[PDB]
Amino acid sequence: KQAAADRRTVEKTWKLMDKVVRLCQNPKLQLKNSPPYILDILPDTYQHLRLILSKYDDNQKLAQLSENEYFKIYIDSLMKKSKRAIRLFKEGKERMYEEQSQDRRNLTKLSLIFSHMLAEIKAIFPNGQFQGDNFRITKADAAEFWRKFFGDKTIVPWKVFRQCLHEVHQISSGLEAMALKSTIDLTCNDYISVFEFDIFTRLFQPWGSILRNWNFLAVTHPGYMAFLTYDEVKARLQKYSTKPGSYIFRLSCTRLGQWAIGYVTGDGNILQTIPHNKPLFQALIDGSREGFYLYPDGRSYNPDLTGLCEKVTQEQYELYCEMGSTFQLCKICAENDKDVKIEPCGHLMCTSCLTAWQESDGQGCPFCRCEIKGTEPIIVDPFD
Ligand SMILES: C[C@H](c1cnn(C)c1)n1cc(C(F)(F)F)cc(-c2cccc([C@]3(c4nncn4C)C[C@@H](C)C3)c2)c1=O
Ligand code: NA
Ligand SMILES: [Zn+2]
Ligand SMILES: [Zn+2]
Repeated sequence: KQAAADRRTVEKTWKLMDKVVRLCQNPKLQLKNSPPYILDILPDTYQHLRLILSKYDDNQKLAQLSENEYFKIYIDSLMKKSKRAIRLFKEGKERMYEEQSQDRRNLTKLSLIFSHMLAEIKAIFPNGQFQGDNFRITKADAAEFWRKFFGDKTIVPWKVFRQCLHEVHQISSGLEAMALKSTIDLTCNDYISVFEFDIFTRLFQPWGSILRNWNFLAVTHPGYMAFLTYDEVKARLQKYSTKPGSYIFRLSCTRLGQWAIGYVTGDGNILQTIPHNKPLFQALIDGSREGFYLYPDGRSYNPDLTGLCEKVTQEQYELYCEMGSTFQLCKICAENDKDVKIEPCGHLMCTSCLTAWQESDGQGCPFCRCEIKGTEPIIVDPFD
């Protein structure tokens, strides 16, 4: 339950973003001017919020804006993420100045979130005006699914989204659902907006086999680099410059919904291409046949992707989840947050799953089977 996004609440988020910008302006951070660049994103987020307030220019327009379901979630999420970034610097202390620390890794996770939030608000409020009900999902087959299960909703909880997705494309496990949440819930707010749904379905189209496409292109493909920057992708392929056909593919934080495929040419150069509005596996199979994409990340083995034209381990889902912000979510159900701690082992889950386990005569802890000596209610943050 979020509070009304009135002017006072929007202004609180500006002040919090201003503290995050100042913390990030510290030269001891040695912060790269490379995407997602939080020092450009936060001022741009403030300017978009100003543009929205300029369109809802009277008390009755402001009232309509304050109770808009998506806007309430957006303002509440912006506030929480800004507060989280402030907390990260506070606890991180000197670890924020070490480029390889978990604290700095968490700042990168927040910078990605702020970038995705900015792209989302610009798509949902283009030119400051709410167009969530008139938002056009790019792929028609994906759009039909959204309309079937969610009607004209601009945003739905992850819990509801995942249950409805499972009706069409089966999710085989709790770790698979956790990996999928970190892929679709780009804003890390436990909701799926029509914009996040559009991004996911563009990236892993065609809809008819979307989870198979995602599992094989992102979860287990050696060429997949997530939002790794262009400079890092070029530097990574530089070690394979004498092996033409070595290639990697990445998601672009400035061009959400598009892939960029970097590759080594016959003359040792590293070039890139942005495939059109088509399946990434199609561009990869075509490129394999024409001799352009042969060695994913320089590896001799290029996975056969032709199966997608007409098996993932729990360990593979676990490693994929590291980059996400899902540590606070119960691993058994992947739909409720962890709210109970088992003693003495210390494992965490939601009470609903612990109750189901206890009522099944499950021996000890569901994870380690150690005797449950007691429990304690707890609240978990993704960075614990
Ligand atoms: C590599 C790239 C990057 C960005 N800047 N730099 C220098 C490197 N990166 C780095 C981080 C981290 F942890 F903060 F470092 C987190 C992500 C990241 C965060 C959330 C979701 C994901 C996806 C993902 N891809 N593989 C696993 N996940 C979970 C891609 C999305 C659709 C789901 C990636 C990421 O992409
Ligand atoms: Na989200
Ligand atoms: Zn649970
Ligand atoms: Zn345990």
